[PDB]
Amino acid sequence: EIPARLRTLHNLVIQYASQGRYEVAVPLCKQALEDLEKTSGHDHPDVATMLNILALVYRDQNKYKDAANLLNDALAIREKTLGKDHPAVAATLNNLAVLYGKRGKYKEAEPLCKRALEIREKVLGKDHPDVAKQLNNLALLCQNQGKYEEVEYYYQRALEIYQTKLGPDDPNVAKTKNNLASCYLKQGKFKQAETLYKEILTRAHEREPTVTTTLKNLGALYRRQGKFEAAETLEEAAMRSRK
Repeated sequence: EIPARLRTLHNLVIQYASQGRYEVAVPLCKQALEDLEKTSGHDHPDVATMLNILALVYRDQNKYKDAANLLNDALAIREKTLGKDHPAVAATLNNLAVLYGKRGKYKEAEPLCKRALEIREKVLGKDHPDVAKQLNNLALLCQNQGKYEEVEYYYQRALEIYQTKLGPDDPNVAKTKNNLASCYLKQGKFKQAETLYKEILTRAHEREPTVTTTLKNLGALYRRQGKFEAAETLEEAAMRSRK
């Protein structure tokens, strides 16, 4: 959701940014923000959109503190002008959670992700696909913290929403299953992770989360378990499938 007066500005800036032309994109943002402030004040939903666009240009440049500052600046204009439960506040909370998250600041990124998830269940419902994507986001933040009980739950809940609203053959259903089989492996629930990898391997091969990748995961799972013969058969099958 981007207004009409900012549709073109957002496009061209995100094209200049994609091409590595920051020295052009950055002044465009700052000028459009200058013109917007002059014409509609600082606390306007359109100023927060340009601060959110500039925070993306700054993320590409690796100016992460400056992106965090502009995202915190936009989040404040949106809670003021739109409300603490608007789809636009979850969007900026997720950008901030992904920022902190990529920077190894999972403990700080987590409350923003939980808040962005709560707003999503208010506007979309507790069983919507976009809430399942947020539970895969939040399960990853908690995994990097070792909170596996919450991780296992967020992944299981995301997988129900995914196969009930999108069917058992969705590409997300395989990645959620892969992400869950990884936290099971991390804990040492080899039996549970093994069942998930065999489920991923079966659907991937009948269709064609790769088969060669899944054969590497199972060969790794079997080597860690102590099943030496069983691991060699899958590492030699993973090699024969790379070709």
